[PDB]
Formats: sequence, C-alpha cells, structure tokens
Amino acid sequence: DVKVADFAYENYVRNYKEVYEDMMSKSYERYLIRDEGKVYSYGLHRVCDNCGIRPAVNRSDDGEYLCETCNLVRDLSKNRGFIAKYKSKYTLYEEQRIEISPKEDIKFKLDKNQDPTSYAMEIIAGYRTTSDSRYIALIKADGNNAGKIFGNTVTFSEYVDKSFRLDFGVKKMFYDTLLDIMRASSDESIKKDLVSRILLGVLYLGG
RNA sequence: AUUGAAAGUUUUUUUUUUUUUUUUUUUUUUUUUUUUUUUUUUUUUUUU
Repeated sequence: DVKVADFAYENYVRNYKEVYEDMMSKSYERYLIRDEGKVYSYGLHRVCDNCGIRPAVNRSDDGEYLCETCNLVRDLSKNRGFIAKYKSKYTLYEEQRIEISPKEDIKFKLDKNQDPTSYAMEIIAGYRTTSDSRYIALIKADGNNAGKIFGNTVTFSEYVDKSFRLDFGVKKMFYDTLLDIMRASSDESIKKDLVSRILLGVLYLGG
C-alpha cells in the first residue's frame, strides 16, 4: 500500500503531524477493491478440487505438502536465509576484533547426511546433541506510545533525530549486551557458542 | 452428512533415612500410752 503526501514547500517544510494526518486521510483508497475470481490453496495442504483447468497442488519431495507459492518461497530460501547466516562469519570490531563462525562455534554434532536448516530451530534452542531436551524463548519488544509522541513533534528534523536516536540506541544496547556476554571470565568456547546461537536467533532488530 | 477423519497425555518412580521425653528430687519435721484406785472386811486354836 503506497501512501504519498506533500513533503515540503519552497519556503516551508511541514511538521510530521500534518504529514501523518495527510497520510491517514488518504487511506480510504486501500479499502476500495474489485471482484476477482481465482483459486489459492488454503494454506499449502492437500489436493482440493475447485476449478480443474489448472494442474493440482504440486507434489513435494516429502510427499504432498507444497503449494505453488510456498514452493516458490522455499526455492528462494534454499540458497539464502538462515543457512546463509549460519555459513557466515560475524566480526565484532572493538579494542580487540573478535570473529564468530557458527560453522565452527555451534557444538551440535550432526552427521554429514543431516541438514542444519531442518534442525535450525533446535540449533537456536541449544541442542548440543540430538538426544537433548531444551526450550527456546521468543523476545519481542516495542516502544511505548510512539505514535502520539511523534505526533507531538515540533519539526520534522526533531522527528528524524528521535527516530535515529531510537534505532541507534537499540542497536547499541544489543551490541553492548553481546559484549557483556563475551566478557564473562569463562571458557571462550562457551561464550562463542552462546553468541553464535543468539545471533542466529535474530529475526529483525531496529526501531 | 462440518474442508474432515482417528488417535487415553499415557506410561514408569514407596515421602524414605538419622533421634530412648531424658538428667536431677529420701512423703519427713515435731508429740513420754498417762491419770485418779490400800488385795480390803467378816472368823476366840479350839470340847465329853
């Protein structure tokens, strides 16, 4: 959904509140739609009947659990995604640059015939071996009353500064927490593995 | 005749072991079985 509002004039730049007002005003256009006829498999399962002109739900290597859209997304993610993060080498540039190689830091002993992407959730959880029971936690954070706070902004520059400060401070907090974990006065292998697992278990951070 | 279905949250684990209601505590301290009462009264060592 594309929302466009006038940004600034020749001798005047509008404050964030008015711009957001214009954006929200030009939002009814989203709710206008027209009629279309198609078929999309409910989720990605089974072989429905519906209209039979097209071929059925494509078969999968594991059997029959692959819809076309999910098939395409899986094809896209086969090369890049979590596996790319695992096969990377993150470096923490500080007074002593320290690198992290999950391919060499995770202590999950797997046979060469096993797929790390399949056991990605277990790896992030912390299964050092397949015969391990261990829960994994999810952390979601969000700012408080951000919308009205940005509404009560004197100038657009103030809004930009506040957003930049928020994002950079969030990233700084995460980095400092990682540094604190790194400086734990314990064996470097343990902290390296923990940092690798934490880094792998990140979906999106910022703002 | 629900998009549509058929699966026991089940098996398995003794709230058990250690610990003496025990030590100390004399039913004794005191009190004369005495106290008033005469073994007394009557009777001729004696006759034909």
